[PDB]
Amino acid sequence: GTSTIPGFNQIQFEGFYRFIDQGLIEELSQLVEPLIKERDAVYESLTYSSELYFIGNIPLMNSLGTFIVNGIYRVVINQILQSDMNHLKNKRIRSVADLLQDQLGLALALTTTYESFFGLHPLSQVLDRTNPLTQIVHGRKLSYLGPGGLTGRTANFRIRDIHPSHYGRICPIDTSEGINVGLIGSLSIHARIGDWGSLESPFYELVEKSKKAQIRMLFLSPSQDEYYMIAAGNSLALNRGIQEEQVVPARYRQEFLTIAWEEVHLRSIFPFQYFSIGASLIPFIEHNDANRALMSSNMQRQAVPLSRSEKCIVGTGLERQVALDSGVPAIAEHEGKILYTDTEKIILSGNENTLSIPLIMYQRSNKNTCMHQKPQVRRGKCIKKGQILADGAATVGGELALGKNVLVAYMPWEGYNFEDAVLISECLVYGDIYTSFHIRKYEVMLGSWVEGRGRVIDVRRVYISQKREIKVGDKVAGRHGNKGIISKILPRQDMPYLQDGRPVDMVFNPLGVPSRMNVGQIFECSLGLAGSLLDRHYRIAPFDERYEQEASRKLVFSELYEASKQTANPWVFEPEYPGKSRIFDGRTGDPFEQPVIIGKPYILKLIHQVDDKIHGRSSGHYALVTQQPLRGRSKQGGQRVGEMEVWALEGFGVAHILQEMLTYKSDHIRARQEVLGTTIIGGTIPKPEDAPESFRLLVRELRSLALELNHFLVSEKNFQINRKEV
Amino acid sequence: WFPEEPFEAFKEMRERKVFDV
Amino acid sequence: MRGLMSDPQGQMIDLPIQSNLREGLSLTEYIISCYGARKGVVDTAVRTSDAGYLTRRLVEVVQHIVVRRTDCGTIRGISVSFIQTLIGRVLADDIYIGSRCVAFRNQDLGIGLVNRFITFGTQSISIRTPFTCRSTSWICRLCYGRSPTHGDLVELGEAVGIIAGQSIGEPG
Amino acid sequence: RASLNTQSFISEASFQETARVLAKAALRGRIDWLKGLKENVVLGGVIPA
Amino acid sequence: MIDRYKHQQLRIGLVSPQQISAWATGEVTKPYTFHYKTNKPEKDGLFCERIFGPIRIRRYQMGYIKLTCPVTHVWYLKRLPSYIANLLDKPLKELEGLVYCDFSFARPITKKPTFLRLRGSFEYEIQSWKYSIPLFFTTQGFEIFRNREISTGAGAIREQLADLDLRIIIENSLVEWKQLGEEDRKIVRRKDFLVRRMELAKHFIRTNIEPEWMVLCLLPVLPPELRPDINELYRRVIYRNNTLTDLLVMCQEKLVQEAVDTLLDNGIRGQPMRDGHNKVYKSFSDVIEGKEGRFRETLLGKRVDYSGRSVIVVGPSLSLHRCGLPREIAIELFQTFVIRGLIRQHLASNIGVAKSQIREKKPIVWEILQEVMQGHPVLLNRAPTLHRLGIQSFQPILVEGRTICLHPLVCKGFNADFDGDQMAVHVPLSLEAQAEARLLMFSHMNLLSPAIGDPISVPTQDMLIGLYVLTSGTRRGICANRYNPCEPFFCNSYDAIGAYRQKRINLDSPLWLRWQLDQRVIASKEVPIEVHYESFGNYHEIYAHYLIVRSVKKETLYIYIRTTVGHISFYREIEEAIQGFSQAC
Amino acid sequence: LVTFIYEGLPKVEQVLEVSLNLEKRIKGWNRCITRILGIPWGFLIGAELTIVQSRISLVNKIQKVYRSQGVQIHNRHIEIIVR
RNA sequence: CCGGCGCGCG
DNA sequence: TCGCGTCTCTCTAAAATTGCAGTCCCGCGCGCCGTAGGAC
DNA sequence: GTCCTAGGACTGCAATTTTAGAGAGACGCGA
Ligand SMILES: [Mg+2]
Ligand SMILES: [Zn+2]
Repeated sequence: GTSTIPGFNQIQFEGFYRFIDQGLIEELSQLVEPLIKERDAVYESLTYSSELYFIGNIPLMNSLGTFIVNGIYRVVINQILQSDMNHLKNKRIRSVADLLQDQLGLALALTTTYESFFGLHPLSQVLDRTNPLTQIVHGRKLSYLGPGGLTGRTANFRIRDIHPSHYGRICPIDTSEGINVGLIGSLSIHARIGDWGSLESPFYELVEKSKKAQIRMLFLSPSQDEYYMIAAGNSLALNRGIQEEQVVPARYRQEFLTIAWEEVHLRSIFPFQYFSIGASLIPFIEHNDANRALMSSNMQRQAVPLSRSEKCIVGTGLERQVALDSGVPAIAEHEGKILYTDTEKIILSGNENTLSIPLIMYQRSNKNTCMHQKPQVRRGKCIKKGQILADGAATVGGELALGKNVLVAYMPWEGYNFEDAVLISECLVYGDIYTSFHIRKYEVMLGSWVEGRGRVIDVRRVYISQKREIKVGDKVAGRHGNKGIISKILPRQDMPYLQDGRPVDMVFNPLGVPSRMNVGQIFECSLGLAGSLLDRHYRIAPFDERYEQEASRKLVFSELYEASKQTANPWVFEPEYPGKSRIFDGRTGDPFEQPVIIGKPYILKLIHQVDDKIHGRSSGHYALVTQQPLRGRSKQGGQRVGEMEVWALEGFGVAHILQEMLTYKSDHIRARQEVLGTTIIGGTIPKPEDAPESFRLLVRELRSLALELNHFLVSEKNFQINRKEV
Repeated sequence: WFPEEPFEAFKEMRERKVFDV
Repeated sequence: MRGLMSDPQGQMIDLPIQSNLREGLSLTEYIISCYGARKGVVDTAVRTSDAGYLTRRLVEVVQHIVVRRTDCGTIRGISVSFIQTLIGRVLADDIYIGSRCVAFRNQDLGIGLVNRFITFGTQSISIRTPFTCRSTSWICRLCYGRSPTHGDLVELGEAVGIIAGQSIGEPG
Repeated sequence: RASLNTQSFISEASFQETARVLAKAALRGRIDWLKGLKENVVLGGVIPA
Repeated sequence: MIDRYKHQQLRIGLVSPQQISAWATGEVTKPYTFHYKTNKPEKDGLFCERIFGPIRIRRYQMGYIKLTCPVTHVWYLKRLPSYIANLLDKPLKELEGLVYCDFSFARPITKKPTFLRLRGSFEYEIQSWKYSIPLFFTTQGFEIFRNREISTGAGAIREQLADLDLRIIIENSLVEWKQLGEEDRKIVRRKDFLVRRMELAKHFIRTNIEPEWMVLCLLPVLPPELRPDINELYRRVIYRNNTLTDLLVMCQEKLVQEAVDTLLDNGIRGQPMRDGHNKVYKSFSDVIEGKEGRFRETLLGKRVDYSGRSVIVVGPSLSLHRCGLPREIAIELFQTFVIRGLIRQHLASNIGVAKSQIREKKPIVWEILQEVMQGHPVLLNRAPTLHRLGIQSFQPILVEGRTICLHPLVCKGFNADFDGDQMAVHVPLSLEAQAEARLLMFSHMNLLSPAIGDPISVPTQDMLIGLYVLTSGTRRGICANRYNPCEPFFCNSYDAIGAYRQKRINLDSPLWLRWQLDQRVIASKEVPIEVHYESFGNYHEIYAHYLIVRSVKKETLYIYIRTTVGHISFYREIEEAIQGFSQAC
Repeated sequence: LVTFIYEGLPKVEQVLEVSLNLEKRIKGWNRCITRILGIPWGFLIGAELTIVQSRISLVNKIQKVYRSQGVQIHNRHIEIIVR
């Protein structure tokens, strides 16, 4: 990784090879290739493992860095623990090499314990296969939790904070949301694991004349990171003196300075050095507030692969790396020529070696997302080893493609984009722009339309495909932390339209920018429109203002003017208000009073949608002990009325609504049956007057502690004490 | 603030109608 | 401009963020601005777990307080000498201007009466508050005052304790 | 502390230190007259408000 | 007014062994739970059908375990401060040693005569007492009088508690307190112990509680249907009690006591005893206490029927008192009412046929659902209910799709935005609940927040910007004219708005409006800029925002207001709202 | 080389669960009123003066914390808790 | 129709 | 022939740490994994 | 394969763990 971005799975790949190299020998103080194929292990629910000679079976790691146990893909994540306590120089990272070798220590004191390690260990997790982005980022996580590690309650408040030793090793943006915030980390793009368990990042050495210095790119462990003056600025500054006493910002001894160039030892020159994969896919990230950068990274991991995929007009240039390192596309393992291509397979022949490459056709993920592959080559094309052969799901031309380029306006529309709602056009529906395939598994004739309604596609285990077009209540988001729920769908004649007569596809609330402080979405939408007219795509590395002031503004404005001039569309670039244009009301034909920022941004469709959240219940099954309605949509359970909800009802004074939801809608067995009968005949519901089964349950438990709890009623008429049955 | 002096405090509660004879 | 940020252990970073989000943060400035981004998410995880605990204890201590009487019969009255506090309180004593009675005992304090008190030289105002009620297990209508939402005097059977607990814990 | 010195042992038991409250109360035959809102919620009855 | 008196009480109390037997009468004698082969309840076991009932009564019928030796209750010995230690007036260490170690107590009882000078708790066994006294006194008679001068374990504690004279305790404590007072850290703590002891002894006199019930002779057994972990602890008590009676030795007596303590309250003896998986057992105290316990999870909050959930979307066309319900949620919640509607109009033969019709989504099911939802309110509720406005009542209407349609003006009270939030829906069933929801919880009587009284359904964001732009007046001064100046006149507001509709004037173009009401325009309290007095008597007074024509001959007075179409539109909107509401009633 | 030495919600929760002047006045008042007045006017007046001062400062401290953050809560709600 | 572990949403 | 500080414990009054007990937002969704051990 | 089969963080508080205060019975030295 001295001159290129390293493979995102290189840490897992190197760790496993080290375990085979010295971990096996160091613990035994001879392996044979597995008989079952990798596809066969998952197809019929086996474990991809190799035999050790008969001591046991050693699981094997896939070239993507994931194991298979019982036909389930699993990932072993890294752990951080104590080797200034929060300094990274007092930490160590335990990879899969340390976790697999350690279990060998327990194993020799094999097959069963390794099987139980992947099933039960918290650091072993099921691989997320929602989209190609989730497959790779899962393996690069760093955790303080796990055995030997601090718990969220155990976590110190000084931990979860950003330490200056993290720069270039741990991404300062990516973290978990909730109680586990600041305890789940993520490796940087250029980060590497050293020989002492420390994280290293590459820095460029500036050295004096009298030194060979064959390679000027050298990796720093955090221990030696302090004692170097590292600069991130550039050398494009000259005055009447000379270049050496020009001042630049620099890092030294956990603080930031401003010293001359002659006192700088190392330079940070890589563009993606300080960020993870999630934050490195946000174009114009330097114009977004870092708070929304964390949420934007999470949203990109929930994007659903669409039935048809297309590349983004504006990107960062890391999409190609993500596609290559995810394994979703087909990559040639041998040079040669293409001879045959179809849906089921691709035939490649080279150097008297002819191979047949099967292609994935409508398979299911762990998150009920479809996988599919289409050829990317034609017969008679020469291929180098390592070049793409086919495109997988959410991948076009060897790039990650999680969304669509749609025409968008930023204006309020009659309250249908109130707060965070999104108004879309019917063209996105009947055009199948945001249609995705979803497949469930259930433990029937093939090709039958069951009635969860869908088409049975595979029987082994029943797999049912569901074609889901975009709908009201679905969630869409951009790559700048701009999420929203679809609340209205309009015919194309009702949407606002541009000065070329084209209606827009989505309308966004402009009020969501100032409070959220993500200006990068305004930059991307304007440039996306320019690229579509100019037939151009843009892959822009972040922090382009290092070249000059307002570099993103110059790039977007000049490309907008080029598209306006070349296509003879004067509304595309307006000298009075660049980026904005007057659009017309689709209902009246009258222009809106103010110019509206328009463009063609990249919008994603997320997993969180209706048809998986709508729940309803009348009555049904109750718990065995508490006799209360079950919990969960899948169990047809009811909604909980918690103690905070009870306070609100008591504040309203609605004493009879509260008693309804305390006795004969929850656990009064006798009164639940009568309410079912009275409501069907409409004959008035009487008061329960008895105790619900939750109070009787508590009385028996108190009886088990040798305590008696009796409920007595004293008559206000004759003062007779009545013992209530409990 | 009621003054720290006990008799001044007594006069204060007499004036603020906290306590009286 | 985004100004200056602060490192986790209180101290300020000796480097300003002199650019705004429209201009585009430099790589150094973006890293520094991540310090406050981490603080916001972490402080969220403690603002909720603490206020929720605070709200439960707040509601619990006064859950049993309900308006159960029209008038406890107390004669004590807190002396008052600002406007938003006096509105809705019930006078515990008559108010006189010269030989004329301008406000009677057991009378709701409107804002016109308060302005009249301020306009003239009225030094002491005696009002009935929750501190003056002859009970700690319930409150009466006159010692509570006007309803917080219904405009008139508070009604019997109102669970004012839970409303009091929710009102304080809600903005936590 | 004020919420643990009330006139109801059901309100204290459902608030904090359930075992400590119940053990102290059951020694002296403590009587709860259900004058509060939370006491009647536990029993499922109508709150007196 | 005579108050409608209601005298209801519940009282806890320490239980007696006789009341335990009355609960059971029925003794569990075998530790077998179920048959390994036939899967039937083993007789005399933890799930015995004879003891507990046929396989409703199994949820309430209690059993008991007849312990061979009495075992102390852990709550009353190990919890600090110890009640048994305070009532017996001995340090906790010696009592714990007597219960857990091989210690024998000298002179445990008083109401029967003795003949020995054995006092205190002798840790070492008495050498003479081992052989000399028993061998001279033989075995039968010695054992007959054995448990009167020396005893050990919880039996000695129970004997000490049974013969305690509470009044003598109170008098001795009071006299010792007086002696201490008449004479400085634990000179006070000893006093505090004395005060605590007389208050503890006083409570026993006035109640029916006996201090010897603090040591258990019988162990009540939870009904089987409440324990379909606890079962494992019950087997141990039978496992070690049945071993003890086979012997009839001190070690097994302690094992029974530890089994009961673990069953009653673990995690109180320092190290809590774990299972074979190195996991701490869960005792009755654990399941009744804590945030997840019975009190704070099962009793203070309940899951309910006739409830639903879906994603929230904005509806700007809704009324303030209406909400949109998904068809599936509505048909689930109102299922019984739809069944009644089907049967009532003879379109369903019985309940089963109606349910089958509902399951088939017949087109006539939706007509009945729409009919029965009219006038029946529902309760919406967002997750973090921070105040009472977090749950409100609305009139449901049938909307297409799978989302709940929510009014935009009630989002602030719910603290809701349309980026993924969901809500729960509840249906009041009885007439009283429906009346409560309609007359107390609807949004149109809840316009003010209870915290301070500010309005809660105030226009925000988009509506606020719209109103601000509408009421933003003319451009004035150098922003209106390029040069130093060295407008249409409308009879009524309808003429001005009509001219605006025909694009004759802009939203913020100045105009003069003839005013035929009183002067009610908010403006700065300023004298006229210019008064144009005519020699015929008429004079024109020109203010910053209006022109007034007056005369000295007549009493005429004409008013013209300088404004825009936006101000006129705002005023007309509010005026027309008031007039329409007045006319509709 | 050289060393230089140079110069909300937790607050409101601390007051609720229990001012420097308040605890100094309570200490001063306790030792004086009982010595001046004997039979219950020693205890009744002392308790009345301490509680009246405590309520004024307890409400003031809580209101000051909330007013500093723009939170508007009526004095009635706080007086219910303080009572 | 029972509990733990992991991942998420508001 | 006792008398005198006093040798050697000696028993308890009065702080001084110190080891537990108690607690630490709410409401939803999904997946996986249990239920172990040993002589046949 | 297996069939029965037996480690935060803060507050509260009583509980040691001394520290100390006096202090006395038998006494080796001594007047
Ligand atoms: Mg939201
Ligand atoms: Zn009162």
